[PDB]
Amino acid sequence: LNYSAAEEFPDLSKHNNHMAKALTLDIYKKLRDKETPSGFTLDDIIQTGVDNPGHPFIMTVGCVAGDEECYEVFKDLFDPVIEDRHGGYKPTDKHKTDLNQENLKGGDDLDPNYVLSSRVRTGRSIKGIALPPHCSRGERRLVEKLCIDGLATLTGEFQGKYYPLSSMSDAEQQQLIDDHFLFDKPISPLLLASGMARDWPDGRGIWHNNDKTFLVWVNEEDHLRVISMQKGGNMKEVFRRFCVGLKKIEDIFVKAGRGFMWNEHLGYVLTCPSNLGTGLRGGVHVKIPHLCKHEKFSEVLKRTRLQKRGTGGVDTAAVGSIYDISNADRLGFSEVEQVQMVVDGVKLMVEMEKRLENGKSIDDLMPAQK
Amino acid sequence: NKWKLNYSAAEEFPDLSKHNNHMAKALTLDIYKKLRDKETPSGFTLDDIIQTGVDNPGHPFIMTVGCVAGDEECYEVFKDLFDPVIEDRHGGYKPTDKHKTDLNQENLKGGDDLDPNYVLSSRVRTGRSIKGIALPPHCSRGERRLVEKLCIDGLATLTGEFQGKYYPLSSMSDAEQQQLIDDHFLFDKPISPLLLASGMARDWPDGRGIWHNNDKTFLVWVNEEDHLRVISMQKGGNMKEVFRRFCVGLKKIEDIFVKAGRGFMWNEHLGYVLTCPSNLGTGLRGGVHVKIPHLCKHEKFSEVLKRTRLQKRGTGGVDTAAVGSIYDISNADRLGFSEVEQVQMVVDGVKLMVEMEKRLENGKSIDDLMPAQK
Ligand SMILES: Nc1ncnc2c1ncn2[C@@H]1O[C@H](COP(=O)(O)OP(=O)(O)O)[C@@H](O)[C@H]1O
Ligand SMILES: Nc1ncnc2c1ncn2[C@@H]1O[C@H](COP(=O)(O)OP(=O)(O)O)[C@@H](O)[C@H]1O
Ligand SMILES: CN(CC(=O)O)C(N)N
Ligand SMILES: [Mg+2]
Ligand SMILES: [Mg+2]
Repeated sequence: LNYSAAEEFPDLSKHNNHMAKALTLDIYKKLRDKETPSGFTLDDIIQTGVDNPGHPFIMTVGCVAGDEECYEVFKDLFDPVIEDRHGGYKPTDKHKTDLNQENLKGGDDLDPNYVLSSRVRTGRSIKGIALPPHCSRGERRLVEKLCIDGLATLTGEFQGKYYPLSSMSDAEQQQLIDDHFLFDKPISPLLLASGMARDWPDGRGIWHNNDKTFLVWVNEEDHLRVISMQKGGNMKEVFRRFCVGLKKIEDIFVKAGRGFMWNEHLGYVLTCPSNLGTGLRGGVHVKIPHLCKHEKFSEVLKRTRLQKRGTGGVDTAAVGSIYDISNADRLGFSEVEQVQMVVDGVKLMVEMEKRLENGKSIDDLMPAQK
Repeated sequence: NKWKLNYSAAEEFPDLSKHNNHMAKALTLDIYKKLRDKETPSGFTLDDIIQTGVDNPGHPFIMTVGCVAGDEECYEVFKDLFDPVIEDRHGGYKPTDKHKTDLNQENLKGGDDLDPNYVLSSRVRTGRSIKGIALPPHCSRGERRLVEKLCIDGLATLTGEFQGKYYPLSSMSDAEQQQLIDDHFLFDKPISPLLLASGMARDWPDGRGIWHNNDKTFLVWVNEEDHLRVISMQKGGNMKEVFRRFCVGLKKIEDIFVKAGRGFMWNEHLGYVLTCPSNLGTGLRGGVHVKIPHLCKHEKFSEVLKRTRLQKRGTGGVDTAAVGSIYDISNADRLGFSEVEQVQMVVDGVKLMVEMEKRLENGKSIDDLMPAQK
């Protein structure tokens, strides 16, 4: 620290990123000497943002949390970043958590002729343990054990087994990856620069019930990545299992003195500020050859508050007209609200694909902006 | 460290069961237990040191060290780990041994003859660290910028054959950068698994750059794997001319920094201190790009390499494969010999490999040419 704040201030002149848009010399001056209980610092928080400039078109977050205290100790940086990334979400705003699956209306009849799969995923962090960008091998192992012992008490349809990555051949791994069940080794320079790939494979693995309809990714982007999924369109069932399983897992952890990080302002606390509130991304793999090329496709996603992406075959990668359409919201909307927008929006897109196949217009179906 | 202290040495001890790297061969639980709570004046810890070796269990083309130093004192404070690592990687260099420099080109015998039909290029490089500034795996942006400043000012005073300009990576277009890379002058994109896992890629390209003369025969990499990497190179096999330019420019550089009150990290035992333990001592890696279609496929290629103490790398550097049968052959050990003795080894070994390729072209035996393990 024999160097001034200005001498140590990152060169962000060519950066396109939330962290870069928020950070100023004053904030750096005031916070560069602070640290969280686990020793995480502002430099640690912004490192990924300094290394990954991102692109003008897409705006990346550019910063991560190394532990729970980061969001309070470095609020001068996270607050404006969160506000900007989350659409105006203010430090005083509160986030509503709703995991009551009975509040969802319909969603069990999505067209199986267009909707090949349905999936609802979220992330969780364990109180008292540093997050992936900063967690020690010991901490990571602690989380792993907690899941192993905790999940081993799940019964019935939630009866399952844990497979540490170290127990799977590179071949078995690829198969699990190809079938959309398992996460691969991080490659994203955004991820790698945060330090979350450390000691990789150690402490990582996957737990899943026998039917592989309920899964828990262990120590990948976050402490826990809980997933519920099936082929088809009953999203209702998917969410149902999601909520029931989630609650079973929370009850066990809470009982073990290790609960999930949460607060009334950010909801569930996770590594990346973009995934705060709910750690939820509910979506379907759907075939929309006509719609994906319709001039209005971009406007419908915006109005339905949905997002698109790519994983082409429910098996195969980058083929066909099979898209991954999911909710865009994270914080400010409740789990039920997000999955409800997925159900409604996906149902409308299907209704649109069909019209487009018949060469008819879709102006008739254009939703209103949500 | 106070936070990890909440966990036992065993809970934090890395699983190196499937690892190959010098760090893994040496690191024991006892050593981890005793050093896990230490730190250097700049804040570097045992975990920081070994991180690259825990992340990188192997390497596609060579045997790696698997640890790095974040500052000068790492080698002393974490002696228990670096000492056997150093003895393993450099053959048998003992912690009680002392390093000796020789920069005097005159002591180099021959080497101005390399069969130009086989040796496409000759190069001699070394690294230097600046006293009082943390090493790349751990340096702050302010520290990195101070190194760049010292280099710009310091190197700007060279003249004539060494007159040069400094080009910061940020002043270079992506195309200019890749040209410099394709031409083997500039360090590659930050892609080396070591550079990445050790934290040496932080804030890239901020503070990085290359300085060189108009002829591009004498260059200095600024802030890459080390503060400075001083290079001398040219197409062809006149290994002696390369080394002369090497010693002369380097000696000049060292005097300029000394005069500016900036000296380089040096100790009686490890010689020149650099990031990777493999680069300590002379920090010199002298070699050539040679075309050995036959020998490289011969079942005794690896053995010839070991007996001669030479290391093979790809045509585009340690992180690449050999292309068009063109291998980067250089001295593999840097502690235990001087720059003259090491450069003499590449010279002798390469001539012998040429002679070896000639045998094989004629379908001859090379068994008689296999020298005793030096
Ligand atoms: N609706 C879905 N149905 C089946 N598999 C899916 C679905 N959505 C995502 N996946 C799979 O999950 C894996 C991770 O995809 P990715 O976009 O990173 O997802 P996430 O961020 O939600 O974890 C991939 O194998 C992907 O194909
Ligand atoms: N003998 C040589 N002649 C020309 N270029 C070389 C030679 N040896 C190595 N290089 C080049 O130097 C660059 C750095 O390669 P690397 O293995 O990382 O070396 P170093 O040990 O100097 O860091 C590469 O572009 C490589 O092709
Ligand atoms: C390839 N290296 C040696 C090693 O990894 O052992 C470098 N760059 N220090
Ligand atoms: Mg993912
Ligand atoms: Mg190199």
